[PDB]
Amino acid sequence: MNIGRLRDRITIQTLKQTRDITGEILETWEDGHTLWASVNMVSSKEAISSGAELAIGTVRIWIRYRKDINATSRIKVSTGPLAGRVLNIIGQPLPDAARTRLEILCREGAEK
Repeated sequence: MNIGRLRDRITIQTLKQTRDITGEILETWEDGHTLWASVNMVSSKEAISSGAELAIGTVRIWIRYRKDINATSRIKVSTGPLAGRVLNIIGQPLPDAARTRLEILCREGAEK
């Protein structure tokens, strides 16, 4: 029984790139749908496993199967262990092989 069921919530930040009446690209994050998630950070296990593609501190995010999530989206934790933190999606949102869920991988978007 996969114990990584939905306990928390995540917010899908889709990137609204709206052009201007003279023509600049106004890149803004259209804060979107807040769905059922389980937001669990990695151990050294899957970091060491992935070598240097993933890192120690990578945020894993387990949701039901949603092919709408993109790598250019950002994930803000509406509630959970990182309640208030906005993580950014690294690599690509990898769909579960049996299509029962979606493995969203992220890291803390430390902008300091």
